Amino acid sequence: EEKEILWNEAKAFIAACYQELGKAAEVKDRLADIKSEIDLTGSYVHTKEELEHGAKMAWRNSNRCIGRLFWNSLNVIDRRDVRTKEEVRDALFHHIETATNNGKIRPTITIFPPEEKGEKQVEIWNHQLIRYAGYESDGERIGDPASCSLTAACEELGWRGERTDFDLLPLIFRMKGDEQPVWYELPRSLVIEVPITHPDIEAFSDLELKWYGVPIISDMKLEVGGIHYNAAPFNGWYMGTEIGARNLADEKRYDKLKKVASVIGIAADYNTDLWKDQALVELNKAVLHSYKKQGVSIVDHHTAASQFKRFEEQAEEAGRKLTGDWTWLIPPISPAATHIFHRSYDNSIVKPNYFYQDKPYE
Amino acid sequence: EEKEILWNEAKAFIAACYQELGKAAEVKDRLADIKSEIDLTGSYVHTKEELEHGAKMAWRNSNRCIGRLFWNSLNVIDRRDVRTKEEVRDALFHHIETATNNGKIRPTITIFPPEEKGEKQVEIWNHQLIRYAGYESDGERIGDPASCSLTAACEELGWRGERTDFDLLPLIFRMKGDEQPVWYELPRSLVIEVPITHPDIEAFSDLELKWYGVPIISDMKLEVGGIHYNAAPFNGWYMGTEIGARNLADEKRYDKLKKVASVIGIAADYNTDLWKDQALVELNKAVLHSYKKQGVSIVDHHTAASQFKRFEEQAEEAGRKLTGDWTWLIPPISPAATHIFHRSYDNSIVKPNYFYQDKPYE
Ligand code: HEM
Ligand code: HEM
Ligand SMILES: Cc1cc(N)nc(COC[C@H]2C[C@H](OCc3cc(C)cc(N)n3)CN2)c1
Ligand SMILES: Cc1cc(N)nc(COC[C@H]2C[C@H](OCc3cc(C)cc(N)n3)CN2)c1
Ligand SMILES: C[C@H](O)[C@H](O)[C@H]1CNc2nc(N)[nH]c(=O)c2N1
Ligand SMILES: C[C@H](O)[C@H](O)[C@H]1CNc2nc(N)[nH]c(=O)c2N1
Ligand SMILES: [Cl-]
Ligand SMILES: [Cl-]
Repeated sequence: EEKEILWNEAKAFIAACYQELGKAAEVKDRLADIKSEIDLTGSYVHTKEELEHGAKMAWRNSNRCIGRLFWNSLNVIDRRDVRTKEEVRDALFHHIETATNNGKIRPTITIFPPEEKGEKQVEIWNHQLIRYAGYESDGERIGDPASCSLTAACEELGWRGERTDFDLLPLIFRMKGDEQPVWYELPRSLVIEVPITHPDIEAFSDLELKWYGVPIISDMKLEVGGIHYNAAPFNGWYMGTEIGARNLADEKRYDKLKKVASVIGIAADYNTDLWKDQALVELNKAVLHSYKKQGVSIVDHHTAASQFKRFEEQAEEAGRKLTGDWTWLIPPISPAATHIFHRSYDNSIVKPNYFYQDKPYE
Repeated sequence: EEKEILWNEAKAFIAACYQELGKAAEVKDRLADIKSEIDLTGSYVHTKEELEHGAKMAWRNSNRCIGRLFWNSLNVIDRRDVRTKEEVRDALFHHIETATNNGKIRPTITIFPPEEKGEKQVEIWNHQLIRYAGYESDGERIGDPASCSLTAACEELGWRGERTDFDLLPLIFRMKGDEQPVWYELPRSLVIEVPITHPDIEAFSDLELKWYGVPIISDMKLEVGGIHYNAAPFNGWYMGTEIGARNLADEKRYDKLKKVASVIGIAADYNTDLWKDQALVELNKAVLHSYKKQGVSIVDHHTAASQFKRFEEQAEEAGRKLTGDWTWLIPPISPAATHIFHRSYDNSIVKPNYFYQDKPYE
């Protein structure tokens, strides 16, 4: 069954991929080559070109992503050659540096060797390559609660955080053949952070908020033509609301709205005053202003939705069905001010695509 | 087939209804009575009690409604006795007066005779009993664009609006046996309106915005045990965002955000300034403040979502499955500040319920 699922996915992917690359004539022999290779080895190896275009198709098919307009300019780094943990570590350091690009963020994915018998070659433990630790003992919360279980897993392995609200977690990953993962402290010189200030309200700096420049998702599996690349971290630049309306605002995250309300000089006592909505807007203005001021790439939700409209139009003119998850595409502030809110989207899953996978801790 | 669909829906409704009313023992004979009545007459008549509880169940099952906590206190007016257009008109006038209740709004439904062969007895043309006219000729828009087709239909029948941005449309409905509907001007003494002012910003009154107090939906069919009440207008009180984030804000409605931005003293030039979001928040604060000041019932989206949480909890403790449409339940401003955003809902349709129907114009 496994080999048959593989062969079928291979067939579908090579046809579509080569059609898109104007290489439709080469499909026949490539398929024959693949079929033999699966018969002999139980799997098949992608060409550099197939892998790069597959990663791009995968982004293009990501129903929950509003930023898909730029799918075709994904920078794809092929690291199927890595065999040692030092090479894995160095590749992750490199991804951070080249994606950050002194603040002019390059959307990038680094692809590591794929699973074999469902057997991972490299198993990355981080949810994002750069993320803040979280702690909770005796009712006092420190840092990012979303990171508590990973943080506890790191500390069990001998890492220790300074217990600020913004401890950078170490890179942590396991190699095939090792029972324990290894971890490495992130060099601070590699990580850009932005302090949050407000364009008009001087007191906003009193909150001492900051966030990291580059979200680099490292817990999803890239699937391309039946090959499962479980370790393939990828990044874009942030949309402001991700930081302002969620990471810093959610009660189960940094929960900053009451403190924001206070520094902007409004009461946080009456639902009818819409103080949460107002705090949310000023916090989100501050996030966008701060990233721009530091020259770190970011996009606001209005501009992002306009870009996505163009993605829709581009899909139609290429004759490709559009897929999307309306529940994720609408921004969490003023959703009805975007065109997304007022239409519907087909939530069908199309491959290549990125998929969630189980984490080893948890 | 029709009689069989009817009988099946009757069976399901009477069982559930009587179970809820502690009258489970009476189900057997009531059903037998109904079965005979369908055999003879092709239909059946609800008791006062069945009709009232059915209307309430229908509200309870309305997946898109965040206000369902108060389902059991719906005020049900039984007007199955009406036969003349004067009686219809007077019943609609009465609904407006009693639902308005000098601003302390009573959630109310008036139920008119139901369809027979799919043949309506009373066909109401209004989408809401109280709504503003809309005009467009030579690129200048006046009033509410959502009302353009109905407005043109009224004027074709000899009504003429003053062409302010807030002309009250007349009541317009057709009786079985008449080819043309009739219309009646709304007595202004019956219609409460609220001028929109802002709690802090004096200049807000310069926009000369207002809205009507009571939304009374009159274009949906109430279905109860296979009986189709096509004419059964119902109302609640507004949630502020309906007025502030949609009716007054949507580009295809009153489109007021640029004017709001200007009176609140912010530029409307850069997406990154989040001027639309900020204008939306101040406009929504003004709407809530204005209704409260005038003593007209209204609810903000935070309070409304808290009430809905209780509706969920009440459903679970009664052993009733909960249904909902997440896409309508989240408010259009700060949705992620409500619990609704962070859970999912089963969108199954359960009857009794309210359903959209085709309009005669359009
Ligand atoms: C270039 C800038 C980018 C922006 C502004 C952007 C924006 C977003 C946003 C706002 C979300 C919703 C996230 C959430 O609410 O947690 C999202 C989800 C997603 N994006 Fe993008 N994105 C970008 C680039 C990329 C790239 C390069 C990829 C992959 C190659 C990608 C794949 C995805 C995926 C898979 C999700 C869903 C994640 C999940 O299920 O948790 N995006 N994106
Ligand atoms: C008492 C105060 C009430 C509040 C605050 C309230 C709130 C709302 C809101 C915000 C919506 C979404 C509307 C939209 O976006 O256009 C809605 C939809 C709805 N409500 Fe309620 N509601 C209330 C009372 C009622 C009552 C009394 C009924 C019926 C007996 C009802 C039945 C519905 C229905 C059927 C919809 C869906 C309408 C559609 O599909 O267009 N509601 N409600
Ligand atoms: C590449 C990228 C760019 C950008 N601007 N933003 C993102 C946001 O992705 C962040 C990730 C973190 C949470 O993951 C939650 C999650 C959990 C589970 C179990 C499944 C799933 N699909 N997603 C939500 N999306 C990713
Ligand atoms: C009873 C009630 C109370 C309250 N606070 N708000 C409401 C809002 O209902 C207003 C109505 C007007 C639009 O109707 C649109 C519509 C169109 C169509 C074709 C189907 C459908 N279900 N709904 C959206 N909901 C109703
Ligand atoms: C159907 C389409 O997604 C459309 O934008 C919906 C979305 N959610 C909504 N939610 C509410 N409350 N009211 C609406 O009119 C809509 N419109
Ligand atoms: C799944 C559940 O509805 C949950 O609240 C979703 C809704 N929409 C979302 N949209 C985005 N962009 N990000 C999220 O994490 C979520 N969470
Ligand atoms: Cl994030
Ligand atoms: Cl309305």
